[PDB]
Amino acid sequence: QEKAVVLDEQAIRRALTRIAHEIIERNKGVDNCVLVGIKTRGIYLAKRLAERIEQIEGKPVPVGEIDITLYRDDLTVTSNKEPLVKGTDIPVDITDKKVILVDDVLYTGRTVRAGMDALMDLGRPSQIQLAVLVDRGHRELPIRADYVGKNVPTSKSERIVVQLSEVDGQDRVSIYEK
Ligand code: NA
Repeated sequence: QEKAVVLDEQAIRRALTRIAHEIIERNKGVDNCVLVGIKTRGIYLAKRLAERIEQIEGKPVPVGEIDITLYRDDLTVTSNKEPLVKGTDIPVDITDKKVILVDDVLYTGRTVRAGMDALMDLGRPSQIQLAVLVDRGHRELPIRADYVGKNVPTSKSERIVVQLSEVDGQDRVSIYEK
């Protein structure tokens, strides 16, 4: 191989179920919670989390979306990417609510920073928490996940690839060199 599998299909499901239980334990229930996915894959994970939480607790948790594209300022291969928020769609008011941002992979933190800015443009949440499927390290901003599916040690020359059915017809997270 040129890649290694760091979360297989069963492990992604197990991670999400653990995250769902952790959100319930931390918030003592889900009363005023709202899940907001970052980018297409984060939006799909948020919907999966909302489905699990509904199975556990029998209350529906609303799910919204923040659409973001990351750009480099140059022609090089820097992880230092600058986010642009392209759109939002959250179906409920977030003021005085507990918003849980959902990110597929936490790396630099720069996408999560943009997500937080976008939320504050829309309302005044009492809290913003962060759930991530993979934390690969190498923060460039002082950002930490509240809920982590799997910690995956990485170097900056490695890339994480996330496949989910809804987007690839398969669920898998892999790591490659280069
Ligand atoms: Na993504």
